[PDB]
Amino acid sequence: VAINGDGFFMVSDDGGLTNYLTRSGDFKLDAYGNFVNNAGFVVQGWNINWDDQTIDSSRTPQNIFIDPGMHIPAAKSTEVAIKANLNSGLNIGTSSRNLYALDSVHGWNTKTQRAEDENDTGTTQFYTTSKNSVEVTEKGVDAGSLFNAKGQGLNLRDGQGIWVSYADATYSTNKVGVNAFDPNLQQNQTAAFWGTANQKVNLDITLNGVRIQNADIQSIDDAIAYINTFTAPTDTRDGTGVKAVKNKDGSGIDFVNDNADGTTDNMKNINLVVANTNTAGELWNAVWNNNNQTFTFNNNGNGQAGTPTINKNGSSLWTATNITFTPQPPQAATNVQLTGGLNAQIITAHKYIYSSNPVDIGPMYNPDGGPAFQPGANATTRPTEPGSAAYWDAVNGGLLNTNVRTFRTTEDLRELLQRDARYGVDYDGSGTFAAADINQNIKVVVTADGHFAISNANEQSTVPPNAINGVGNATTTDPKNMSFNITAYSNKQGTVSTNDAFTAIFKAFDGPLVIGNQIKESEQLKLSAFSAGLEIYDSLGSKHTLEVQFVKQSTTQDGGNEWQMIIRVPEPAEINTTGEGPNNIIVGTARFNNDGSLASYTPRTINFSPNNGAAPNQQIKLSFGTSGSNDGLVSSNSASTLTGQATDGYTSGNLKPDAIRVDDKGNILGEFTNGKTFAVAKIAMASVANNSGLEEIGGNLFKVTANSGNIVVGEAGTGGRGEMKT
Repeated sequence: VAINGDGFFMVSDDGGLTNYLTRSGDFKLDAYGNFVNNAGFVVQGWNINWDDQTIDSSRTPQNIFIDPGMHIPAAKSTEVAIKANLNSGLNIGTSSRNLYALDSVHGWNTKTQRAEDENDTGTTQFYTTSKNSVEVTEKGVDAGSLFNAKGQGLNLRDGQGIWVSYADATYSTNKVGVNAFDPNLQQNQTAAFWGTANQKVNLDITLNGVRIQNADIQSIDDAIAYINTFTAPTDTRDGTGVKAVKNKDGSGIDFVNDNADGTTDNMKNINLVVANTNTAGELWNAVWNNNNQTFTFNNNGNGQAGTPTINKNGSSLWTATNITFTPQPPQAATNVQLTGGLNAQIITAHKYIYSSNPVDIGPMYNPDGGPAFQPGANATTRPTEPGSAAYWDAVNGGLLNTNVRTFRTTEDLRELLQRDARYGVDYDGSGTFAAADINQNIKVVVTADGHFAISNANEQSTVPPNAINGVGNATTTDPKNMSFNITAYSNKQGTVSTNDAFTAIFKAFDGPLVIGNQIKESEQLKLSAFSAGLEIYDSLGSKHTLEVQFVKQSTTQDGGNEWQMIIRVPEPAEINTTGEGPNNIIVGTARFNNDGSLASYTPRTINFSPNNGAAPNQQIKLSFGTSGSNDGLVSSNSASTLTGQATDGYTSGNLKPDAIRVDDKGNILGEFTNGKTFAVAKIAMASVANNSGLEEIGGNLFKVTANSGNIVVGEAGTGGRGEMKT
């Protein structure tokens, strides 16, 4: 019942030629395929050409013919398109995936036993799980693109970072073991003197940049107590983070920094410098008067038994490494001389600072695997092989410093944490690096569940020959317990902001990790991810689903972002038969501009081989948008979501007769069993110059005259016409 108030006169015909006109629209399909009216007149229009599925309205109008039992063969996909958003912002909810797992060996896949760069975006490695799952592994990710378990962006910025303490910083003064002065020992003494009730000593030291001075020290407990006023900061004065306690005989001090307090350099580790004008706890000559029962004190001496000359020799009793009495103990000493310096720096904590710029932490020999250690010509010569040279540097003290550790990716940070736990901590508080400080079985990895994980297996290790300077044979090194303290990084000027979200990730490391089977893990790390299943059809019209996943790898502040695009097909189908990597998996990229528009994506086409009977090498075009536009893939600050997908392929199908209808454009719409809807025919609409000059012949039929003018045939919706209802 196709009617038209607007626009005039359908054409109608019986046999060839001889057309007629009617505004009556009571139309149906017969059992023989002809579109007719009740009078059996076949409506005139244009038929679809199935060879190109086009309707040519330019051709001469003829009988509209629609085979009722018409079968349309399946058509294979030549193109698939997607409309979707990839969240570029800081809230991704559950549209995420875990951080990729990482080896304990930098630049090396331990399972394949090959050299692979974890930070290279050109390299992508898969592994097969126990549940027969093919996952990406061994991939370092820009730390700027990290999320927590909640889907909240850590929003890490260049210059931000954290402190990681691996153990407590400790130092004991007076390691030379000179006894403390004893007022109850009624004889001359040359000892460590901390003052009496009647004699004061001068405390003069610099501790973590803070000068600690007191000339009113009358006991070691006074010194300890005064020093500990500097442990915590005041609103006007820095703290040291260093607590002091007197040793067993009260001859010296035991310092400890757990590095759990503060966010600045001055609150971490122990850097002690003693002034040469310090007298507190130094060497004094105590002379006894038997008559008066009193003591007198001097710290200079005269070069005579009981009052020997005291030569500090540019050192302090606190920090000296050697002490020498002259003459030898069989005779009373007339001179005592110290050897060493005035400072001691104990390092157990390091700062890890993020850089959005490229970072190469470099290769280093690792017993865990990879390249072998390659020594130089001798045990006193640095290696030329890069990883070996860096290993040489490490085991000779090259990491025991306060240098900034710069990282960009998760692999960078992982390996840096591992290297510092192994060679960057003064475990015995000596102020120097030795093989005793080597904790080489510490391993830092990232699990498949996205956690940083640290192990401390109770196993000895080996340092190869010619690695430690002057040591030409192998060295067995022992494991050490570790105690973690994690804080945010800042400066005293307050010009670097702290990142609580990022710091909280690694504060999960906090606590002791004793040698054994225990494992310290970080909080879970996530990535912005979005997956979609794109439907296609093979030559036989079977439906296949392209598994497409986008994971954001990096972002720039006003330069857009970049995603890894992974396409999977279930076996035995193939999309990567001739390329490297698995044959059912394609690895590509999708890059976006700062406005969220598509910049580029690759690949643009795939070569599909279903291997189910259908034809192979089915080239399928990927239509994910054009560069610079928002028509396909976009990455903007809103939830990752699929708007729609489409393909030009379809399975085989048949025409359902009773589902026929007509649009306002005169198109006869045929619905099929395959879900497709085609315009199988377009109804011709024709008008005349005059409408008042026409004759009623049949039932609402009109024939042309000389008064009407000849018939001009056109298409509804063009000119000033159109059709209605169904």
